[PDB]
Amino acid sequence: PDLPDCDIDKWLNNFNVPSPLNWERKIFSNCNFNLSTLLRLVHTDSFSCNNFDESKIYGSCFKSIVLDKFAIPNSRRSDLQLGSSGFLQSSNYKIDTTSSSCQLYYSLPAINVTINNYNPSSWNRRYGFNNFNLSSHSVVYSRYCFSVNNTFCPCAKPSFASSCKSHKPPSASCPIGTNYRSCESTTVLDHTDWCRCSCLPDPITAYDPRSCSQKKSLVGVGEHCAGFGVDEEKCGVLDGSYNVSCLCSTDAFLGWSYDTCVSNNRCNIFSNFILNGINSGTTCSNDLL
Amino acid sequence: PSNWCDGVSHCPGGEDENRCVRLYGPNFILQVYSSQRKSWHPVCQDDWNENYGRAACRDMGYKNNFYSSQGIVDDSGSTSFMKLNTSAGNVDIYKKLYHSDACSSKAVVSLRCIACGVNLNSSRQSRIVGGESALPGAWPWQVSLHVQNVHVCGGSIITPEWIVTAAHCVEKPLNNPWHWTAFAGILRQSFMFYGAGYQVEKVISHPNYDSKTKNNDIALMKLQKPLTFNDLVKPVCLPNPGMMLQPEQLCWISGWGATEEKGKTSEVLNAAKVLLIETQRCNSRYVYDNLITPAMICAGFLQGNVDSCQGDAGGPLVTSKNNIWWLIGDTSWGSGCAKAYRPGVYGNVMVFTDWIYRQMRADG
Repeated sequence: PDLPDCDIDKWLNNFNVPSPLNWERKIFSNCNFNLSTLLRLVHTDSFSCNNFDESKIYGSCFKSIVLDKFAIPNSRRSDLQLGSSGFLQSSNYKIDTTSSSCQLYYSLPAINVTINNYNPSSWNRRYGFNNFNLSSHSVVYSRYCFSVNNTFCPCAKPSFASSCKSHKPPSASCPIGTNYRSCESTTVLDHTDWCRCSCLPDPITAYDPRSCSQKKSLVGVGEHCAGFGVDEEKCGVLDGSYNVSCLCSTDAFLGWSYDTCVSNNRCNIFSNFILNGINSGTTCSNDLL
Repeated sequence: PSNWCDGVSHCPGGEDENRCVRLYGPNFILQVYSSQRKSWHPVCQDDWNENYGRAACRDMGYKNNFYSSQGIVDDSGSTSFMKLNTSAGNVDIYKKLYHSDACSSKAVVSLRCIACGVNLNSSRQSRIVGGESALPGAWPWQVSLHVQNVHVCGGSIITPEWIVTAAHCVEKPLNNPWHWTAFAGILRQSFMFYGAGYQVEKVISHPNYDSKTKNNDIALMKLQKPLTFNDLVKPVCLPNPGMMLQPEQLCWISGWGATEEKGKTSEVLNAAKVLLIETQRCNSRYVYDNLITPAMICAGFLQGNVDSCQGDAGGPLVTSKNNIWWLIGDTSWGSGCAKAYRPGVYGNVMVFTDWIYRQMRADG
């Protein structure tokens, strides 16, 4: 009634489609929507609702509709089943099973869609990461996520490393207010300056997690990935003084891979529908008179 | 000693190469070195009596000890077997052996020169760091060696007369057997005081032992009085070449070591389960930077919290296989106690199994 349309269809078919690492989310409110028009305008593969009725969606009023979208890899299609523990569900996006939700399977042609990859972790971009140097129509997904606090450094103290004859790690200067990397020195069998540090191999391959500063984490409902591997033995350069900055190279970041989204010259994108306030609100539906 | 089993005849009679004998496999299949083909071949059960087993165990550095001997089905896949003959009037077994394609009984000899590798049943024993109390009788081969009536290094027995341990404990000026005193079969260190000692008559050290890299770390203490075997003191069988020691295999370590680094030694004997670490995994630039010689073994957990300590040196590294315990490692040294990335480092007994026999026969 004297109030415009939701234009949900215009948002899903946008040529800019993000990745499960950086899945977007838009909130629809106080607008008119049509699921039948959405069904015919966009080529939808599957449409299943969890703990909800498909027939009651038509001509129903809600409070707000929460949407998600990200192009899906071909390898981890099996991760989207409810209750799974795949890479996408344990590190990229966890589906709200309790709430009344509907899962949308829609696709766009590959001749116009442009994929976007972004790193949501703050400390990931702080310590060297810039962007993803990936191919066209490439979807970046995270194997695991590591959660660190504000006082974490991947670079050791240069003063400590000045006396490490053997296995001297690359060193640099932390930003002020942060705590330096944990390291210790011993000596075994004529290795008078033997030096070892925590999280020495890849943090997934790190045998002792308690002494490791990086802690693995599970993604929740609405949260994003905590971080990457960010191997510390490649962060910085050798014989680095305080004039250099604690920066990790591109190859230091681990715990992620990629796969394409094409399927019969058509890129597939997963969408999740969350409905709030059934038989309430003002964003009603005009599927029935 | 070192002239034994080297492929070169030293004595004019050639007993060095004709009498090279060793066991094989977890089922103790006997082998005899063939000088004509420079290879080890098993023996047949055909026309064999226990009097020959007496001589076999005598030449195997076990003197008159002889537990049992029976025939078993061949499992090593050997193409040739030694065959005995009763037509010869001589009393030496090795001149009676000749090559044959197969035995008529389709069996090979399982030789046991000493009753070893068996202990009383024990349920809960993880007394090394992070565990619960132990029970007597589960580790009867474990003994403690004392200098001035205080503990220095542990020890394990293989015969009533011999005790094996690490060479760094017997290093100079502690190379005199008069200072050493061994106690056998006592769990509490407060009880090995009054008359329980077994003095060492002569200490044996590895000729190629080097203290800079602490490699070839082996030592053999010999007592004047042979140990009288009972339930509380039993030997452990020396492992044989040819066992497929799988990675991660559940092994047991024991000793009177400390519960933490730089701490005092434990009042009671401690023993807990650890796991094998592959040598190529350990000698990388990461774990010890090529510090592990082929005569060295890495055992324990890379995550730590279960490892040897000071005072655990000389202890046994034992595993269970076919209800028989095998002394595969000796505690040489350990970088820290119960710590990650720096597990326990053990000396490889398997490389020195023949050297032990070389010292056994010449000191019989």
